[PDB]
Amino acid sequence: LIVNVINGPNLGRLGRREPAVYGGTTHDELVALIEREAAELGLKAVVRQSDSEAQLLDWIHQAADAAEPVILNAGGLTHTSVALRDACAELSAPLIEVHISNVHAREEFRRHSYLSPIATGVIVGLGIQGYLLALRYLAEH
Amino acid sequence: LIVNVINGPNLGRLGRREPAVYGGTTHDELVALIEREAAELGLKAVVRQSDSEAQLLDWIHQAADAAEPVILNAGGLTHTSVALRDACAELSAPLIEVHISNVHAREEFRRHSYLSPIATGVIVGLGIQGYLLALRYLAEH
Amino acid sequence: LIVNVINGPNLGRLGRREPAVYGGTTHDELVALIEREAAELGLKAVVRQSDSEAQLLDWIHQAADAAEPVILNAGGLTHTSVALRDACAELSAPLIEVHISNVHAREEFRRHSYLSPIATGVIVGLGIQGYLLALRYLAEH
Amino acid sequence: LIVNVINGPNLGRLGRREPAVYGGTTHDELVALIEREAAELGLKAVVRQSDSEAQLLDWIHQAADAAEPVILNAGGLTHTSVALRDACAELSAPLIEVHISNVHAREEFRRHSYLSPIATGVIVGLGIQGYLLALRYLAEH
Amino acid sequence: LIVNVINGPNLGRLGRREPAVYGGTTHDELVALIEREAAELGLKAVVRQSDSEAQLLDWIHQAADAAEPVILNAGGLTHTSVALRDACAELSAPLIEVHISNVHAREEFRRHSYLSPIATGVIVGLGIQGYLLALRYLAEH
Amino acid sequence: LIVNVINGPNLGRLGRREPAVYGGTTHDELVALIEREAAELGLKAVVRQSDSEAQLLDWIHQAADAAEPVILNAGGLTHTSVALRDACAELSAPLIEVHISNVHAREEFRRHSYLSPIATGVIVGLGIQGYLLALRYLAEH
Amino acid sequence: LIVNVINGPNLGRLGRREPAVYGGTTHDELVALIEREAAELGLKAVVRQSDSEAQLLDWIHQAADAAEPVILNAGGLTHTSVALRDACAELSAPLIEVHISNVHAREEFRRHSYLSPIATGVIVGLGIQGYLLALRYLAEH
Amino acid sequence: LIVNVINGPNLGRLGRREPAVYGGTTHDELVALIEREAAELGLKAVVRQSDSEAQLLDWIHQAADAAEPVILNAGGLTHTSVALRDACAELSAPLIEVHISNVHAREEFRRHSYLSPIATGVIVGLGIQGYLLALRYLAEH
Amino acid sequence: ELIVNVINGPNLGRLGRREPAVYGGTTHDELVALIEREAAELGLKAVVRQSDSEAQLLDWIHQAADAAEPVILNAGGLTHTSVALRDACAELSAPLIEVHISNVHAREEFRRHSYLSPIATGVIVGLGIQGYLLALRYLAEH
Amino acid sequence: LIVNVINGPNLGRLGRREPAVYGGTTHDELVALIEREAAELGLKAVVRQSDSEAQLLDWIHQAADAAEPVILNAGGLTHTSVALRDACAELSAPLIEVHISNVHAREEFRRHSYLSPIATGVIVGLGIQGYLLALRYLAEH
Amino acid sequence: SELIVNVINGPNLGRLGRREPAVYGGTTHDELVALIEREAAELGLKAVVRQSDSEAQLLDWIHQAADAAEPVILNAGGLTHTSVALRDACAELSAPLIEVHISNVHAREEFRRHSYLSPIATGVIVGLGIQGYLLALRYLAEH
Amino acid sequence: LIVNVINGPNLGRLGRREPAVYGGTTHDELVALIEREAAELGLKAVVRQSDSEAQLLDWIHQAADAAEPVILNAGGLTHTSVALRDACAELSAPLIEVHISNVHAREEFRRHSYLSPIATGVIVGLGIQGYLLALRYLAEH
Ligand SMILES: O=C(CCC1=C[C@@](O)(C(=O)O)C[C@@H](O)C1=O)Nc1ccccc1
Ligand SMILES: O=C(CCC1=C[C@@](O)(C(=O)O)C[C@@H](O)C1=O)Nc1ccccc1
Ligand SMILES: O=C(CCC1=C[C@@](O)(C(=O)O)C[C@@H](O)C1=O)Nc1ccccc1
Ligand SMILES: O=C(CCC1=C[C@@](O)(C(=O)O)C[C@@H](O)C1=O)Nc1ccccc1
Ligand SMILES: O=C(CCC1=C[C@@](O)(C(=O)O)C[C@@H](O)C1=O)Nc1ccccc1
Ligand SMILES: O=C(CCC1=C[C@@](O)(C(=O)O)C[C@@H](O)C1=O)Nc1ccccc1
Ligand SMILES: O=C(CCC1=C[C@@](O)(C(=O)O)C[C@@H](O)C1=O)Nc1ccccc1
Ligand SMILES: O=C(CCC1=C[C@@](O)(C(=O)O)C[C@@H](O)C1=O)Nc1ccccc1
Ligand SMILES: O=C(CCC1=C[C@@](O)(C(=O)O)C[C@@H](O)C1=O)Nc1ccccc1
Ligand SMILES: O=C(CCC1=C[C@@](O)(C(=O)O)C[C@@H](O)C1=O)Nc1ccccc1
Ligand SMILES: O=C(CCC1=C[C@@](O)(C(=O)O)C[C@@H](O)C1=O)Nc1ccccc1
Ligand SMILES: O=C(CCC1=C[C@@](O)(C(=O)O)C[C@@H](O)C1=O)Nc1ccccc1
Repeated sequence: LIVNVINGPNLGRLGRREPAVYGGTTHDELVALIEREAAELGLKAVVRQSDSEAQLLDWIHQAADAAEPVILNAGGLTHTSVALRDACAELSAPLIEVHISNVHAREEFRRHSYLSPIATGVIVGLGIQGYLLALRYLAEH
Repeated sequence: LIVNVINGPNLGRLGRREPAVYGGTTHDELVALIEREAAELGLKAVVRQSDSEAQLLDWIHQAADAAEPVILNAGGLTHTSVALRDACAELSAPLIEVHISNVHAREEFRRHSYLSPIATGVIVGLGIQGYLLALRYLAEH
Repeated sequence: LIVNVINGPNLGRLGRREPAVYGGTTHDELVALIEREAAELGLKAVVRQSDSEAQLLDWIHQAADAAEPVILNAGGLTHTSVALRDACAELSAPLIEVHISNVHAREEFRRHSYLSPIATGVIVGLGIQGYLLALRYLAEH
Repeated sequence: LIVNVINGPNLGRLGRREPAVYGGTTHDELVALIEREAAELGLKAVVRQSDSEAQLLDWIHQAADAAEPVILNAGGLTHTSVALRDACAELSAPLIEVHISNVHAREEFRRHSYLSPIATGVIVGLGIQGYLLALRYLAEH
Repeated sequence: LIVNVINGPNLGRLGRREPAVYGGTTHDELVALIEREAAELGLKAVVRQSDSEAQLLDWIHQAADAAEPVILNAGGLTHTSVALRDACAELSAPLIEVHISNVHAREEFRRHSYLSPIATGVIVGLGIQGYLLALRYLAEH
Repeated sequence: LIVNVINGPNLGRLGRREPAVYGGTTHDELVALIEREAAELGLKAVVRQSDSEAQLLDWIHQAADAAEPVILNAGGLTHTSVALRDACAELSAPLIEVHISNVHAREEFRRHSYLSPIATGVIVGLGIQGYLLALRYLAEH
Repeated sequence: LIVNVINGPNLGRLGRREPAVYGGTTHDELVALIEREAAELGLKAVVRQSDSEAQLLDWIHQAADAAEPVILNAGGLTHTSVALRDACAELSAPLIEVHISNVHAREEFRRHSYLSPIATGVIVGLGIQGYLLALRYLAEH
Repeated sequence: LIVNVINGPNLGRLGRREPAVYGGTTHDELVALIEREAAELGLKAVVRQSDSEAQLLDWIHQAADAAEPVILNAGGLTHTSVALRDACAELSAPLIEVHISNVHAREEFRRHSYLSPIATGVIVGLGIQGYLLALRYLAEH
Repeated sequence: ELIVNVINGPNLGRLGRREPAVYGGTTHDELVALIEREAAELGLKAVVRQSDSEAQLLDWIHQAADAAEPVILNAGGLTHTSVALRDACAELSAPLIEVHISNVHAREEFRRHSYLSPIATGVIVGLGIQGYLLALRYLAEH
Repeated sequence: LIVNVINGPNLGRLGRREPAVYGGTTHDELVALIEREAAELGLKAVVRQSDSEAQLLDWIHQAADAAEPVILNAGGLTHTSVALRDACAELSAPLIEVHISNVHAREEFRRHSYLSPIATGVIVGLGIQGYLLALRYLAEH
Repeated sequence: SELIVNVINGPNLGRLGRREPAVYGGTTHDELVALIEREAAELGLKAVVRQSDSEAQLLDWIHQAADAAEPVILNAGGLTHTSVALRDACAELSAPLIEVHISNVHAREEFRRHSYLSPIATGVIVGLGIQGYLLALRYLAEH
Repeated sequence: LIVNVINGPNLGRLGRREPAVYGGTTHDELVALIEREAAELGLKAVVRQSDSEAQLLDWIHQAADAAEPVILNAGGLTHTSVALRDACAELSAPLIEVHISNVHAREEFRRHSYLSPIATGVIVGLGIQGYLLALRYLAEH
């Protein structure tokens, strides 16, 4: 029972870098927390990260083809990519948009998401735990 | 830990009314779902609903005086009330903003919240499960 | 067949106060006129005024729960209250928004209404006669 | 005791065309309904329609010179024509602006009217009955 | 030198109607004043007025073909007509845009002209004398 | 298949005037080109041009009643006329909006069209060949 | 003689809460200070506070009936309440708007007041002292 | 009749500099042209120029105390100076605003003037002849 | 000559088999064949390429600039977002035709601004897959 | 303590000019009212006025070097001068911004001030007494 | 021939270094004059450094640079965001015009992010402190 | 001290292409100038260009890990990429944004940069010398 967790640009540097903004949990550690949560919930999680929009697009395409759910933290592309929104709008299974930081407590431009209108829902500002909460929503359909 | 769940105007009519927009769970069923989850999590939850902004402020003021966290669905007041923002800004414990519907998939005016900048985080679009995921975040502190 | 006529804040002071803006008809006179008109049309009118948004909401919920039509002059809340729009949006019977003054010949902020998009129709600037015309529309459906 | 009902562009196609938006009553049927109501009220109704802004302006100039009340559904020109607004501004008798459809539940651009600020009042969204309610107002004023 | 003076919608009613706004001089009186001033300057003035945009465009098309200058008071069309701008932009002889009233001392929407950017110049607010002053400019070159 | 090609204000002057902006083809030459291409395609084209909005609306009403497609270059009316949009919105056959010039390489105001949202599609900047391409689209339905 | 000082929502928590933003003076201490100052000026101060818009409207109605001056710190309602502005607009005696904090040094949204254009004057950012200065104004008229 | 012609910053360098924007006529030449024109009209013209806003305000103050008309080319201050507008608003004799260039055919910012709303009228884009047309207007009143 | 490059941007490799209600039922392969058939009618050669990679798109645009060949471009979502793509297209000396399969003016407001239109020779919107074939015929004649 | 009261352009004309807008007190009389009120408070007031922005800046620099507070009515520069704002931001002692008129009951452009965000506070609409109230604030520090 | 370059500083810059030294540095206007004169000597230029709080004085300096056909390095301080008159005087310059801001005007209030001068300037240097003037001088010395 | 000079999309085509916009110096020639100049300064420059946003992010991540300064000409990404801004914001060493062209003398959209607010400084419009000037800044910190 497969859920894709997909992280966009720069997020490979979590924890190690920008800890005051995005937390101390590294990308490897987050993969381990997601896999733990997934197991408890009876799901298989697949965690991917890329700085390449083309790569991200390809993973979304695969998830639309497999009709699998997607938890997506698109990084800066959240606020800028129509191409990413159009790939995501193809998904039939739920799409949960996640932001680690509270985008509403930062610069104004971070308060607009291209993904939110086509997502099932959005979790913002709850740190790493956002991913884990999103998983639990998907376990409940 | 004591967690205050507070619902704003009209939300007493959940499930019985507007089920296409806000779900089929009644307010009474919500309260019991929340108590069930709080028990599992080892928290105590107190859920309250009012159509009166003054009553909402009073509950916020009490959570402020007790340093207790708040999970708040302010209903229409999310987009309109600076008084409620200012009450909420005094809270020292976490404040989680919850919207049952995906306010990003509705009218443009719903895409702006006065609470998000001062909230710890926001959960939108995940139905009644939003309140349960918020509790789970507060349990992990 | 019952029609609810609901007046929002300050409108208890009609006639006696601000006559150059909202006319020289008092709220007591307006109730008697409306009852008179309702009698001739074979309707029953229940006319209620409050300065409290919560009380205005409760009256709207009652019309919703009764599937009775509403003629609403929300006063200042017309331009500010999403909570009120949301309660009115749940009405299954007609809603006619009424403004005594011509809100388009005043400050630009009075030219936007949260109610209009969700109302059946709107009558503006015809004085107290707007309520009587709204009745007659309801009498024919 | 003579009232001019002026319909702007495309409105000769009412009923037989675009029923879902502007209703199933044809322009002929509308003229007949207006004349019947005028008879009931003790008024004479002169109902004219034109696709030409120049012809509409001439009819407005004529009502200005005759000191006759006007009920105007200007159609598209409502949102676009300063010239029509300036012609209306010299009317000494009342001007009632009428829209069949609820212009506030349609494209954002329909929510601005060059006419409303200079009108005695405005009726929107009440269908064809809006002309009949405008007539009744004029009969009582 | 043949100079065309062209007046747009409603200006056939100058002097008689709206004199607090556009002065007390009538359109027949204006023609006379312009003709007299033209004789003094050694020009011939042709003065026309129409409420019909198509008619105004035909007059502009004729001045374009004859390479004759235009003094234009487009009335409300100043703020609204791209088609009139496009016809005026063809003129090879000078175009002088004239407003009797001071459009900057009125509604905000009067402060934008589609004609000013393509005109040789603009005269506003100087009453009927604007036309006479434009004529003298055109005599000088 | 009958196809109506409708040109709006000023476009009677194609080619002999403003050749740098709208090309060297005259209106008479355009009709001939269009007729010869419709002949090759197995279609009959009726080409009409008018500076009068009322006249344009009449031809659009006719195409609606006849269920015939329209290729429309509305000229300046593109950017200004809601009445023209509303008449076009009733067409049941395809509507193709054509602009000879590239309206996106010119003033900011030419970048918005009231017609594009209700057209089947739009061709901009391809010169007179744009009418002939529109014709080929209609030949393939 | 009587001056009405009215404090809006959350201001009962002055002093003991948010001392960095609104000062260390409690609402009880403020009442005492105003009452003493007023008495030294030969005035009698009545100091009110409520979290309920409706109660605030009721106090302003009574000050309008009594033709007494009002010093009003509306809190969050300053930026949001048209109903309050409308009640305040009928006051015949002076209306002084007071803000303890400098609203122009905080979020952009606090730089707009619905009250300031209908107030006699406004004092901002002078702390608790603003209410005492407002009293001294009223003592001079 | 004494008329003051006042030129603002940089205009001492007219004619010699920026001749492609503001013409070839020098400030010395412009003074002699204005003096010759004024003799012809039976007026006295006093022509002054300064780069100093304080000095232009002092001249406007003198024309206010003396109730003398002003022809003002404020140059860049037209778009920026509220202090200059406020001095000019005090003038009881006419105020004619002049721009040598067509400010509507240049950058967007030159299309708003602080002076135009408090001016008697405005003349734009007719080069130096603007000052002469304004003199002639004042000779007539 | 008359070699023309048809370039499709992101997600457009999934034409026809996916989102048929918004972009039509013609597949990318089918579209390549239709354009080739049309190209043979017109006496020109069409090269059709597609990529989800902005850098790849830019490379194809550079190659067209260097070869002074015209381009028919459907940039997909990048139409609305990429200044880099606009700047590469602005170097083109031969014509550039912007094509959208859907009618972008009947959709979300953000789709009604293109960064490419001001620098394109022209734009065809809303005419389905036939927009590419119409752009080819324009190019065959100028 | 030395307090500096600084008046900006045109305020040397107070009283004698524009009486209905800025009151009937002359600048000479304002200076004596201030000096007297300062004595009473045991302060020394220095009151100065200039139409020259460079002069106001010099006075502000001098207060910065002396660590003296300033009461500033900048007149038109309030809404326009970033240089004045930056000079004022250098002040370590309090800065009180004063407007005689209620700038929020006038043109929209006067509702924005460059000074308010850097001033300690602001007093608007209380006439000449606003300076006296500012002085009293400064007496209490 | 020793090329003359005019360095013109607008309002409040005579108080450089009074505050906010993290935004504007701790170097004073007179110390700046000396650093610029020295760098200019090294480059073979002659720097004329002038400062005024009077817009009319700044226009008069710009008028002289226009008549002399001399390059200008301009830090107009607050008038950058407000003065059309200053822009229109600068538009008349035939030699290069380099706009300099000591602070990073894009890291501060939004109203600082618009300059009336940048469109008419040869180019603009921002956020590089006082070194911005010296870099402007070096650009002028090369081209 | 190693300095990274990173050029974004299409800049590999400098000099040979678009010379009227970005100069006659090729990218190879620019690499030449920079390496030399850096050596003169006692620095070592590593100059890289790519059309791939993911490749540019990788080079930024490397400079962030190495604590090395960055001279960045992002090309069109300057106006569009929040992902690039976020990668840059992590740099601890100085970041200098360079534009060869004067972006303020072009289209309005080029006047906004996502990089400038997080950069140390920005050099624009100085052609290729802007890179050399930036190196000289970094030689000094
Ligand atoms: O660049 C980023 C992530 C950017 C980013 C993330 C968010 O989605 C979020 O809160 O998760 C909000 C959104 O506005 C945003 O752009 N991270 C990074 C950069 C360098 C080093 C370490 C981490
Ligand atoms: O009025 C409301 C809720 C209003 C509301 C809720 C949200 O916070 C949310 O999605 O939870 C979104 C927000 O924009 C909003 O205004 N509910 C109701 C009304 C009538 C009958 C039954 C229920
Ligand atoms: O405050 C009000 C009504 C306010 C009000 C009414 C309108 O709906 C309308 O035209 O009916 C327009 C709307 O913009 C508005 O806010 N009335 C009042 C106040 C004091 C004393 C006496 C009467
Ligand atoms: O074109 C129109 C009416 C247009 C119209 C009318 C309104 O005033 C109204 O609600 O009555 C709202 C206003 O926004 C508008 O433009 N009707 C039509 C068109 C084709 C066929 C049949 C009928
Ligand atoms: O309708 C009009 C003139 C309209 C008009 C004129 C102006 O060009 C000008 O000031 O000359 C300003 C412009 O904003 C405007 O719209 N006049 C009219 C109407 C009824 C009766 C008598 C006269
Ligand atoms: O006035 C016009 C056409 C104007 C026009 C046409 C467009 O639809 C187009 O590109 O076809 C774009 C649109 O913005 C516009 O308004 N032509 C003309 C005027 C005078 C003399 C000769 C010809
Ligand atoms: O909520 C408020 C006051 C709010 C408020 C006050 C102001 O009028 C002012 O400066 O006096 C400015 C205005 O923008 C604002 O909204 N106070 C509070 C909240 C929680 C705990 C303790 C005190
Ligand atoms: O600086 C200016 C004139 C400024 C100016 C003039 C206008 O009022 C007008 O057209 O008369 C339009 C207005 O927008 C503007 O700012 N002139 C100058 C500058 C340098 C050398 C020689 C002459
Ligand atoms: O993502 C896209 C194309 C996106 C796109 C194309 C358009 O240029 C156009 O109408 O051709 C309009 C434009 O606004 C847009 O972004 N297609 C896709 C996505 C998933 C599966 C199958 C196809
Ligand atoms: O020009 C002015 C003052 C202008 C002015 C004053 C205010 O600071 C204030 O209310 O005190 C509000 C602010 O908006 C403004 O511009 N006065 C004047 C002019 C001519 C003759 C006599 C007096
Ligand atoms: O007034 C100023 C500098 C003004 C200023 C400087 C900038 O040009 C720059 O970064 O160089 C950016 C620009 O936004 C700005 O206004 N300084 C000051 C004021 C008072 C006391 C001491 C120093
Ligand atoms: O595409 C670009 C650079 C684009 C670009 C550069 C700038 O940063 C700058 O001024 O250096 C300004 C910025 O607005 C921008 O987008 N160059 C190119 C394109 C094709 C062929 C040859 C060269």
